[PDB]
Amino acid sequence: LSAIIPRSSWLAQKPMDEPLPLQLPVKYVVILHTATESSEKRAINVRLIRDMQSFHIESRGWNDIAYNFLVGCDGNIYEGRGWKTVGAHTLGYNRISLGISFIGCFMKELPTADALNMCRNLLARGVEDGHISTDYRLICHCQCNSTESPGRRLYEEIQTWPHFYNIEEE
Ligand SMILES: CC(=O)N[C@H]1[C@H](O[C@H]2[C@H](O[C@H](C)C(=O)N[C@@H](C)C(=O)N[C@H](CCC(=O)N[C@@H](CCC[C@@H](N)C(=O)O)C(=O)N[C@H](C)C(=O)O)C(=O)O)[C@@H](NC(C)=O)[C@@H]3OC[C@H]2O3)O[C@H](CO)[C@@H](O)[C@@H]1O
Repeated sequence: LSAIIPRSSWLAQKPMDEPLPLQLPVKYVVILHTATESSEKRAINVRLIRDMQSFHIESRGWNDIAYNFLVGCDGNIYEGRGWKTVGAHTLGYNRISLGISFIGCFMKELPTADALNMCRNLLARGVEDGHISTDYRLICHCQCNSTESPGRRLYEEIQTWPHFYNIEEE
């Protein structure tokens, strides 16, 4: 958990209104992407995250950056709203999941191996610390709402991960 880059490291602004507590442990984990450029340099990812918080607060009218966590192609996990806060990333699932978004656009390409592995470590970390249910269901954004997110190629990768839940075939 110390490997997680905190909000203060990307100069986050404090939420406009009191955030909503998320009832833990979460039953679902949604994987998304930002549909932005990707970068292997921490300085660039930090720029993207801070500009995204503004996009979400000022361009979208939301309370804070939408995701609970972000994964950069530099292999880092960045704190979004965190482990205990209801996100604004997946309509119909915000109150019962953690939203993890990969920084980039993965319609054809895949995030770096390190980014993919750190994301898996983040999931194990959450289960191990009790934030994520032991029998949690891992799902993708596109399975919940009409959207390319987290990108076709990344979606194909995720469905090969343990805990992947096929909402349609069930
Ligand atoms: C390549 C691609 O992914 N394109 C998609 C495109 O991707 C967008 C892209 O979207 C990415 C994939 C993304 O992460 N989108 C999420 C945040 C999104 O828009 N999610 C909404 C739900 C948002 C949400 O939960 N909002 C809360 C906001 C609540 C406000 C306040 N209470 C707060 O807590 O902040 C809400 O309404 N919650 C209520 C109360 C509830 O859950 O009951 C959804 O499921 O479609 C945006 N990038 C960023 C960083 O925001 C950007 O703007 C357009 C494009 O680039 O989205 C459109 C749909 O809008 C899709 O059709 C496209 O296929």
